[PDB]
Amino acid sequence: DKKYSIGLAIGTNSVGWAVITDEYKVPSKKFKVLGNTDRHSIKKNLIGALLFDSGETAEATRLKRTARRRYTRRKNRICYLQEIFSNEMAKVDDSFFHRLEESFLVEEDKKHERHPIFGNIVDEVAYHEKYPTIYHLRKKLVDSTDKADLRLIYLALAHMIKFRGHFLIEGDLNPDNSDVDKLFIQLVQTYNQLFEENPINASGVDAKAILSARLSKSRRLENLIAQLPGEKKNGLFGNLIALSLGLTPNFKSNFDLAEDAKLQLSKDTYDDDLDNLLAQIGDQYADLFLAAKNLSDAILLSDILRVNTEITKAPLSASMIKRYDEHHQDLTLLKALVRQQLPEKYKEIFFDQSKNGYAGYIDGGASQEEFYKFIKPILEKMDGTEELLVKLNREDLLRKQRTFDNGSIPHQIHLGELHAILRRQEDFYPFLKDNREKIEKILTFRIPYYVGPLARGNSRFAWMTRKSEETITPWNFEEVVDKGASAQSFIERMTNFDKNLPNEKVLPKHSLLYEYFTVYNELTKVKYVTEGMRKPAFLSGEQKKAIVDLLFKTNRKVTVKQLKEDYFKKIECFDSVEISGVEDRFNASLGTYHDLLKIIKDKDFLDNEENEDILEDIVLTLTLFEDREMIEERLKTYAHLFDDKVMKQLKRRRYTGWGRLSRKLINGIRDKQSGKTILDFLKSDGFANRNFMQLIHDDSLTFKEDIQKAQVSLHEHIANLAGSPAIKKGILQTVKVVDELVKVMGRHKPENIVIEMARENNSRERMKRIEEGIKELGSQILKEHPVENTQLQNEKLYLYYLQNGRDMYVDQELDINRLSDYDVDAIVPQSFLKDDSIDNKVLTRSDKNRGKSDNVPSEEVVKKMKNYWRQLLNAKLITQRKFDNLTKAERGGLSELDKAGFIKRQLVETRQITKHVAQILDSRMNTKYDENDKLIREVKVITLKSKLVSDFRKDFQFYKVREINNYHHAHDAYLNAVVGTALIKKYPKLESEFVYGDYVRKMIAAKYFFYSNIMNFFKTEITLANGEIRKRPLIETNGETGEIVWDKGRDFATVRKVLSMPQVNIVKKTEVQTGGFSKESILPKRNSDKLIARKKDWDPKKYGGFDSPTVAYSVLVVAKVEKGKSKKLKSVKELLGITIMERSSFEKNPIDFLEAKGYKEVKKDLIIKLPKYSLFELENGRKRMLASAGELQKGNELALPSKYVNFLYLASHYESPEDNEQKQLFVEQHKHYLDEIIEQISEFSKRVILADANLDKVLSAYNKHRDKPIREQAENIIHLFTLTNLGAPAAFKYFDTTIDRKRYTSTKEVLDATLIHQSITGLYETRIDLSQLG
RNA sequence: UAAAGAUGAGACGCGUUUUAGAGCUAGAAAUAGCAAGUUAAAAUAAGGCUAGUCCGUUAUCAACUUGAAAAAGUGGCACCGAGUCGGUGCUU
DNA sequence: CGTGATTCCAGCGTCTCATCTTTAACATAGC
DNA sequence: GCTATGTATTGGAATCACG
Repeated sequence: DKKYSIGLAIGTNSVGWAVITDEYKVPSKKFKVLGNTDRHSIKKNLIGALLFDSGETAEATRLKRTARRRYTRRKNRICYLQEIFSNEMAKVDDSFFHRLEESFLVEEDKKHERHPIFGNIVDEVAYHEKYPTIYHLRKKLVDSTDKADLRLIYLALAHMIKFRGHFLIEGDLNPDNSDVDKLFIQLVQTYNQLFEENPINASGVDAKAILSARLSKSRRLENLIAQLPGEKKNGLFGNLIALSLGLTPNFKSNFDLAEDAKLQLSKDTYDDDLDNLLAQIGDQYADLFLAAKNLSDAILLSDILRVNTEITKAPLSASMIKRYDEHHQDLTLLKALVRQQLPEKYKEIFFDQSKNGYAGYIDGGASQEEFYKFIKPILEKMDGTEELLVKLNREDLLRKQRTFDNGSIPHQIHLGELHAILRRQEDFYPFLKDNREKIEKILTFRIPYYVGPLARGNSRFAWMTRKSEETITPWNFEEVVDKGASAQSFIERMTNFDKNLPNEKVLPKHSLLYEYFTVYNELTKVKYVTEGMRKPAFLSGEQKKAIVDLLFKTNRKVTVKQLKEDYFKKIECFDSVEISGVEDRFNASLGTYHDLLKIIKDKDFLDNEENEDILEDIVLTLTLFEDREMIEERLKTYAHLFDDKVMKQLKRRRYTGWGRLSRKLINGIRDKQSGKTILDFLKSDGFANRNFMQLIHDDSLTFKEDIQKAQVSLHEHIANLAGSPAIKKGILQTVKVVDELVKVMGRHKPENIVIEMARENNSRERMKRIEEGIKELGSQILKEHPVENTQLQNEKLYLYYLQNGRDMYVDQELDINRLSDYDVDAIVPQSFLKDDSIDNKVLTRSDKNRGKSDNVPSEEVVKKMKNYWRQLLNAKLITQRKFDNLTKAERGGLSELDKAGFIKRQLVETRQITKHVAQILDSRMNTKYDENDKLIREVKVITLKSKLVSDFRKDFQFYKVREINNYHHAHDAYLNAVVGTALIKKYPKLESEFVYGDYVRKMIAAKYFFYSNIMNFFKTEITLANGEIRKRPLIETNGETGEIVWDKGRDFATVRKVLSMPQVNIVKKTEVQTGGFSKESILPKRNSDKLIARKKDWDPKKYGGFDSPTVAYSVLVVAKVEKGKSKKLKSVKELLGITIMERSSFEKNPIDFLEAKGYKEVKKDLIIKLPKYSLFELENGRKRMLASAGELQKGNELALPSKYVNFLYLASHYESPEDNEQKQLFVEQHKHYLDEIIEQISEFSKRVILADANLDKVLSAYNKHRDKPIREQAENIIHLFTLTNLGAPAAFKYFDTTIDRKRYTSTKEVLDATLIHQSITGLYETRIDLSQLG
């Protein structure tokens, strides 16, 4: 057997895989072809890629699910309201509800009168004349005292309930308090009365304009403060203003309180905070705060409500009616003015729904902003239009009642209006008086966020716990739903379990046991050194307890100085003690212990072990719940131990956070032999003082064995990872591909598996930085030389501006016209730390001025330019790291340790997702753990970063073009494999740095090299950074092993051949499409069969419906249809589109479903399921992917020669002046070959694309633009590559000529082609001849 | 310490559809002129049964055999070349 | 009267709460 | 070496020449 290696390149939409044997050669194997075709064996290379649509997050699905729940709950609310009115409405109008329900149906299908409200034309007309809108009805019901018809009352209540506004404000809003300035004046007067020593000059300041401005709270606060020179934003009055605005002012400083007096009116805990303030400073401020609350209410009412408050107690309805009347007046005036001045546009405005005029604004589809945009020039053109212009500038012209900005309306307004209506009308209807509370509750009822859906054990999102088996109506919500259990579950279901005990549940972060464990763990490794002690010794259990009692149980923080003084000097009488393992202060502290001591004021209660659980039950209670009512209810069980003041303090106290170790891992499990737990061992470990890591990793203790036993699905193991769903899908596909490849090679696991993951996915900032630096320095470079943001994208110009137009190495300036001859050099050479960022770059006239380029710039340059670099640093032109790198010469230069660190940086992978992937592959591939409890590393999972491979490609001219074809994924995978294998062969000792598993200074000059480069040995010629070009040995081999790792005379040629291989296994992952049934937009009624009904009885021919259904998978059916008038059973073979809506119906019984669509005598066994991207080979190598039931996609790749790819990369500058000149010469030489690329494209188009018109247009445009510069033509050809790229057709633009996408909207040809079932890797293929069917 | 993404829950405002919002005048009528325009009901993935204030757009999936289904199993090697893979040699 | 070419188009915008992760900053232990 | 501890794209539908 030939031992091989697998390289993989993971990405969002692609997974590249490659198999390499020795000499970095891709094997070519013959694979059997199943099916009924004639082929029996096909040659396939062992490199390819898998293509799939990127994974989608569940965010859209979560939004849709929440929307469905909201709609169901709204409908249930309406049903409850109707049930309240059942008997009375039935007595009044028997079929009023029935008419309301069938209002959507056409008159032909209505079972009652077409007029819903009254059931007759006359009364409906009279009502609509009396009340133009529902708001008029609401205002009338609120104000008028005469008895009204029950139907109007029901309509008003239904309109209030169905649309109730947000709940972002809790408590009572008091809409009558709408005095924007009068309340402000009263607040100022009260403050002055309380603070007569410090009056506030409120004269000359408009409270209304400043506070009701359509601006941010901070901006309006600053504007208010600016008119008060004697008051600041952080002052007591300023903090009151901030509280009124809804901010979070800090009253601790103003009232000199120790407690952080953070109060916000929006929070429901505001009242409790006010009570807390009613116990420290006094009650004299309480009315003051009340006034601020009223002021805040006015501010909230300022923007939403614009109407007088004395006229009525329904300000919302009054404001809506005022807006409606303004709309009527403005419409009348606009019509008059248009008729008077511009009669020709009148029909355009008031009759053209298709335009953005008034007709389209009302009857058609047009937003308010669109209408304003369309009408503003018209208004400007006319004369006598001033009020309309003023309103348009105010966005208050011809406004509707139902606008997009109605979401600011609090539910308190609607609740107050409903309460007023019920009070007015209860004297005429007894049931309204009897059920007023029920209706108010229905309006105000919300399901708490911690309760979740009110399911009964049939949802994967539910966690509610019930108290009785009944229906959870909003009136008995507390009696049924167990608030405590449900709230506890809501938090517990989302917390992580213990890593060592996956079944157990983690402890809260502030648990007393947790803090004790941390403190003891930190104290175990504490040593103390005195004069009389020969050797430092660990602290005994008694000593640890004494120290904890003296320091940890007496001070919030314990310092090293406190430990040395308060214990050794005080108790042990030690005048000189040195502590090891701790610096500065101790991180561990008994914060919860001291907090509880402060609150309950009973140290002995805390010190009692019997209270431990109780104490825990307190701390957990302070973490699970955020609602203070829940906290109080939970703590009521233990309210007997502590006074009511202590209970109130506990309710006020609330901290959050969770630890990472469960209680059983601390005090649950006990060692079998010793009878001690983890905590017991920590409190007394003899003299070794083994800590937690030592306790759980001790092979002489049962703890490790218990952890291993307790610690005992690939899809589930991947779904629990941390990352985007697309990357997770890529990882799963990569694992499946690896399994398939291992099965391919005769079930021989490879020696190495290299993994590289591509990636997860500024001019203004540079301008700002340059301006800040120039203003700090005060130079004149910017003033004399203007620079655009786009021009700053060039590295040379940005570096020139950063260096104040001066050389960074020599005390001299630079010229813009000389930038072409200037050089860019790295402070740390690329052969030590590969950095391409600004922090490690320098613009200099010549590199020879830097001194010894092999090392850090010479100390002479540092002595020359230290002051200049410091001045640049002070202006933020350069960073501290860059300054240190420039001044590293005086700090010992580039030491060997620095080179080792740079090698580590170049080798390690920062991202943890790659680590998780490597761990998963190591676990799956390796299952041989020896008797010594160590896994035998038969398979070496290696990890690599894209930068190294990209540098390799860009250094050895192995260029890539992303748009040419999809072979670049497979080529990247192959290069990853090659580089990983070569690196692990040449530097095996570096495995630990970049190979997952468990297995430095000696490396730098068994010394590997003196430089920090690790990929440099591939270079045939190496530059000594001083122009001393030398050569490495032709055959690179590891010195110790002697095994050849690089054959420059063969490896380069082999790589060139591999990248030039025409056949590459490019496979599109066939996947059944899923999601929404069709486009969610509702179409108006049309006489077309493409419409989809929105309901079972709603014929699309009348009510419209959806269109554009999404096809999950097509089905190739061979059957017969009633062809012609004679109903001749002609055999038919055609693709039928199975929509997502019909998927369940078809899968339940295919025969009946296919018969229902007109197909007869269906062959059950001949049914062939074709998901999206199913592959067809028609003839002459033309392959097509079945995008849908009626559309095809290009499926062939263009195997462009490597020379053309290199020329395209160089000419277009897709990403050493002599090298650049030689590259330009090659670009000119292959420009002679430019027409060959177009010829190849045309040949491929004729062979496989069959797009005659587009090809002719491309040729004509190319012939026209032959005179264009070479680089522009190269870029345009790169764009032209979109014509032949695999996947869906897409339009492109060759210079100024736009070529549209050619669509293959006929699937008749594939019916006689060869269907291909490609495996996950595509090596195992199943060709089926469809022409043999039927 | 600060910042981002993933997941879940509770809520809003719209938006979009059919109907109700008697259009009038004259003109055979088609068609011209004039009036009016803001709102409301219902639905907001068909729907399903486990009938709940439940669930219905995530994730997963080449073909064949077995396995409910999760899952398992089903396919020679070496060499010479290379237009999407061919040809040669040993066993079959 | 089928058929290739050409055109337009797709629901959206907030708010609150909780839990995880991850990235950018460090010290302390271990196996 | 590694684990813990704390600080747009594109398929559908329509429409349009159009032989």
